[PDB]
Amino acid sequence: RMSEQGTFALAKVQVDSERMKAEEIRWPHLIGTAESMKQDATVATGLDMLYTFVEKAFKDFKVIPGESEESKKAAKFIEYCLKNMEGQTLRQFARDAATFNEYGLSVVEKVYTQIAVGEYVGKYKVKNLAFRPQASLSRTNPIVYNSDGSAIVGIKQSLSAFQNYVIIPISRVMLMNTGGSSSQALGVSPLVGCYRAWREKILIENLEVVGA
Amino acid sequence: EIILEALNENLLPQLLALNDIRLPETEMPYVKAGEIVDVDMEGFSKAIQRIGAVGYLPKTPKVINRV
Amino acid sequence: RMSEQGTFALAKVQVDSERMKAEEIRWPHLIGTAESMKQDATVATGLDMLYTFVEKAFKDFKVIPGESEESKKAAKFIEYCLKNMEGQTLRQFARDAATFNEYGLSVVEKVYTQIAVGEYVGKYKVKNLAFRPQASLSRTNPIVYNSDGSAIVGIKQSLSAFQNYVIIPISRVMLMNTGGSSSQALGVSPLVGCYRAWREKILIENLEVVGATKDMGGVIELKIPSQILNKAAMDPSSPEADMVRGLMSDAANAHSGEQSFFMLPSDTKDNAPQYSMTLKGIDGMGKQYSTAQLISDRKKSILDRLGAGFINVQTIHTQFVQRVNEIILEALNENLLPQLLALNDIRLPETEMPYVKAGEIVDVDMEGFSKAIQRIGAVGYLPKTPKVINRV
Amino acid sequence: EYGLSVVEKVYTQIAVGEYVGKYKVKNLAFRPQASLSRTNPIVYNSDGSAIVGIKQSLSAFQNYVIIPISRVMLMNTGGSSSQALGVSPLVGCYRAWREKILIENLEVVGATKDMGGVIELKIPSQILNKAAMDPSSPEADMVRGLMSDAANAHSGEQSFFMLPSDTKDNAPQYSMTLKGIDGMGKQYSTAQLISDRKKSILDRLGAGFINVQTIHTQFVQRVN
Amino acid sequence: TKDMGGVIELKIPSQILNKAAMDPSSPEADMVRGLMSDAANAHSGEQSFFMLPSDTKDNAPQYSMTLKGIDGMGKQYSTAQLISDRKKSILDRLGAGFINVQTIHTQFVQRVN
Amino acid sequence: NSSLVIIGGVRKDEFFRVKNNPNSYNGFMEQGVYPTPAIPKQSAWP
Amino acid sequence: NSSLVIIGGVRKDEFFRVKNNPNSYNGFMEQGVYPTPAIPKQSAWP
Amino acid sequence: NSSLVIIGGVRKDEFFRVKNNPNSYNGFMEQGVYPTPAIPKQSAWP
Repeated sequence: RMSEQGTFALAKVQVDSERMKAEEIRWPHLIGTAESMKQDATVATGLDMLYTFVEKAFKDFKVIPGESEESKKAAKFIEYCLKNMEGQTLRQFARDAATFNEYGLSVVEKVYTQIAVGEYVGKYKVKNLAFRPQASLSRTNPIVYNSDGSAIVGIKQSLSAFQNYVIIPISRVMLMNTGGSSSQALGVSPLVGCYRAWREKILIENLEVVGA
Repeated sequence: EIILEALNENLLPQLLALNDIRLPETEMPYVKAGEIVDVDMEGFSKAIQRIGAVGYLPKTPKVINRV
Repeated sequence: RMSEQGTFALAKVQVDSERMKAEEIRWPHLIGTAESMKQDATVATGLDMLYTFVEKAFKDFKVIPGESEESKKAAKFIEYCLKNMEGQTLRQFARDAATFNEYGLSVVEKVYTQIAVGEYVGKYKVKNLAFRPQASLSRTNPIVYNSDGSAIVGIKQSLSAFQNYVIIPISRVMLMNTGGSSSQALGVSPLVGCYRAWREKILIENLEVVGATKDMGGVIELKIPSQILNKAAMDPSSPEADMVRGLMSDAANAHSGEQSFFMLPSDTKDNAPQYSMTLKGIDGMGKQYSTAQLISDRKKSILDRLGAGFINVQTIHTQFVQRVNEIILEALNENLLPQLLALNDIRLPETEMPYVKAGEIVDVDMEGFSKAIQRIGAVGYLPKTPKVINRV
Repeated sequence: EYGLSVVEKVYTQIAVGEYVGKYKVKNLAFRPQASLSRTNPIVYNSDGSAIVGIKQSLSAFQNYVIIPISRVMLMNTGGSSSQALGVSPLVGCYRAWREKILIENLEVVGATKDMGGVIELKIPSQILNKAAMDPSSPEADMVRGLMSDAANAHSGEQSFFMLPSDTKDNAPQYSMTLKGIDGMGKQYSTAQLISDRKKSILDRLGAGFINVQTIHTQFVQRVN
Repeated sequence: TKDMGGVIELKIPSQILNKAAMDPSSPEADMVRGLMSDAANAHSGEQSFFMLPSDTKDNAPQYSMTLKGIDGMGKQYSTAQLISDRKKSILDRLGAGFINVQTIHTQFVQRVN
Repeated sequence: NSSLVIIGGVRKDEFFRVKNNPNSYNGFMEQGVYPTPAIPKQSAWP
Repeated sequence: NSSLVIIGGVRKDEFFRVKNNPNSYNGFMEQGVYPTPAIPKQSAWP
Repeated sequence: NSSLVIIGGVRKDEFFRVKNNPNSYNGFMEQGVYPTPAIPKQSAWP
């Protein structure tokens, strides 16, 4: 019939997966272990080459319209909006979005603004695809669910990011993740798996220097 | 592809809704990313001839602008 | 005659198969042993490459209609329903469905909803192909049978999955499994077989690290008469104590450089000298087993079960991906489409049922294809249709 | 896998459809080899001439009989028409599989037990005996220090050894040497033993090319 | 299976061994029982070492620990190539000797047909 | 003079007594850098 | 005459005594040219 | 008879005392032809 008879179990699939990891690569720590990796000259190089082609792909982008006359007008307006963000370009967005290869996760917030003077006066552009760094997110619960572990209601950002030296609704956020199924909100970073090999690789290099 | 799914399915439908552009499913425009491998001048030039010498290549400005 | 005279024996074929497994890979444990595998950098890599092409195939999917005019209308409605799930895409479904390569099993529940406003107002879409994670299922009996072991009545989900920090009828569930016959409800995970090799592979790598750290060849050894050592221990403010403390720091810093040398007294009391300095070495023969090639054999042993063994250097890997695609398509073509058309009372003959065709996993060769069209075209065996034209 | 396969044909009538009134096939019901009779699976005539049916165990009808031959589709391989229980392709492989396994076990234990270069220490028994009977004596403290220091003796920036140089006889009182095999090591090179047995197993299935129209493609056609 | 190269051998004065056999509740008995279990578990790891008394009674020491090895030369016949010759010897009679690497195998099948 | 020569691993009684000892530490426990669930923490078989 | 022969790493009681000692310095602490957060500073496992 | 055998580099107390000694000269100070700022001039870590 027309009725769900189960749950995605987002809140359980996570809690099993945090136990089955070495403790240096659980959520509140992985943010530090990523940046304490990278300074390996083989780990940096792998990430740099990946971003090289991602930026290239999203540089000469195109919008493909439909057949009707209405779609062609819509395609032109879409191209204008995507190429006229105030202080942002898709290359910068692409290289911010692709950070889920380091942390399994990426958060972008959509902000819309009205046009004052231009070709499409009265319409709404997108002001900025505001990137929210993974490091500035909540270290305790980053992602908040229903009373059950069925769906996601929003994403929490730490209060310490509003200082110089809150929950954002899900409808305003674009989530990207990799390495896991649809039931893993915190995706599996490609550095999970590598970690044990990186620990050994480093130790051996240290022995060579002192040995010589 | 992961980035394009978010861009095509989360931003574009909402962006058109704000400016009340409501279209059927078959008329939704979509964004296509660029090509990551450069085109081979030797391969492409001789591919056009082989198709062109038979007449299977349409005469449109789209084909002309590719040079 | 028209009467069955036997049973599939689902409830027995399982109970023999759970005994004939090492106990770390029986149902309630395999869920943990899978996620405690994967963190091996050869096991993750094999699974990641498999999902790479599965997602590619189910991205540019197509629905092939029949000949009659009725089928063409049905095919268009099917394409709309499969491309308009609220919050779901076939790529996400394909990468959730393909999890039976890790656990032998996959459960998806079909939920239908009515349309409020749209092109097909009044009809029924599919809201979500809700994935039920294997970890959230019942750890005791996941699958429930008849009073006999003949057929399946449903699948049980644990009550602990409805909390934050029940039996689902079989007619609502799409089951996919691999590695076993039709009589094995809990399919054989491809990691069964690999397991013994993975246990060995790990142990050997551990021995290499400790072995390289403990190979103290060429270490410095010093011999001093015990009169000096004993005097220092009982007279901390004696000249012997000062020299002993100097040795403990000088010897630690003894590297090779521009001023490295040694100067020792040459006194002699017996056949052996009083003071000496030698660099140790293994008095005999070293290790023989060459643990390097042990690991390489076990790595190729693991990757072969996933068809990704070529990284140790139409193919085997491409043929392996097609197996996973066909299993998913059978569930999609034969369990969802007939039911979806029944709800919107679209009843067609067998020859007029549309079907979904997955995409191609290998990219087309521009050089090969272009010269293939000419050879067919130059003779006139290629029809003049927009289908051929749109291929460019 | 088992030389044998049993499928039962069940027919049903059509209620509504294109061919109403005709008979389909409901299911080609697979009978697992494990659920069959363990004593006599296949029953013959009073003579050993032909087959009358196939027996299924009574324990398969429980949760935790003879089926006539006319209803059953039998497939078998590896034998002539006179071998009802066909020869499984794993027959032949079996002896090679038994050896292949045993050798792999020896490699793991052999690599673990190759204590080459292990540290050995020699101390006069006067100190060892005094510590055992006087737990609160200076000898006891030094012995307890050695048991922990020697365990942690790795190679690093400050590794060295300092021992007394006393001598009582032709041999010294204190010494430290790294052991090694006094002679010759193993000779059989168990690596190539396993490779020969692996190719021995895969050849029976036609899949021996992974050790590097074909043999594998022709083998699949037989099953089809 | 029988190539016990590098096996561990221990030498202990027979006074301790004999005392343990006749006095099960003596300190010698406890140490002997400890050796029988410790030596079995003697693998290579992060804490493997040996500590023995250094007493001496004659030209040979009282306590010692050495790893055995073949005192001479090992086997010579290289049984591996013996088997390969015999396998090609068997398959040649069936025309299927090419697996050891119009043909011979195809011509052989025509005879049976 | 009854137990001069001792050979280990040639008796089932002696093999299982060492194997089942809860305090025993053998070669199959090499945890390496940091502990992993792929390596047993007890000598006796399950 | 009870503790003549000592073999290390063959007892769980002795292995953990050295491992859990806060003053122990083992081979996994090789910092190299300058310290890095990829190498432990304590012997005991977390 | 308390300090007959000395093994270096197996204690944190002994390692840091040598490492933090301002007069110590170790292998990581090999200046070579002429001094360069790529090589430390002090034994202790920053």
